[PDB]
Amino acid sequence: HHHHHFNLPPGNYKKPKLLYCSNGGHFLRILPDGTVDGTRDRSDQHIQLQLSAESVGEVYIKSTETGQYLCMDTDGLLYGSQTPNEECLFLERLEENHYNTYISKKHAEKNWFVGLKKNGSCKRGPRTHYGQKAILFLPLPV
Repeated sequence: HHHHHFNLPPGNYKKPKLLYCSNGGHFLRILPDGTVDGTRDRSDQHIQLQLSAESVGEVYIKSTETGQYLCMDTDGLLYGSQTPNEECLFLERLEENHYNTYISKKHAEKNWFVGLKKNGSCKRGPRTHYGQKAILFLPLPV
């Protein structure tokens, strides 16, 4: 069944985290209106994320500030949703024995990842793939 590996990162979901991406040095953010992107401002109140498990390897990425869920639509674009749906689950995996990568479960077979461009804007599912800097995240303490 699995279309991807199962190397899992060290860590827990006990506390929220910040999802930092080295590509351009941004923190993934889920704005109030549902907008998803990144920002370099560590003080931003919409970058604090609480992850939680579903099945092993699966996570929900929720904004602690606004209760919103990260989702990826059928075109590969990320957005914030009020409640969970059939497109808010992601496969949390280790990558390069160090970073964390988030793959859209629903679109696992397409190799669609959560990613941030160098300019701070989100990547489109179809424009991401293994080996990109934009898909590498480091979960940091708030």
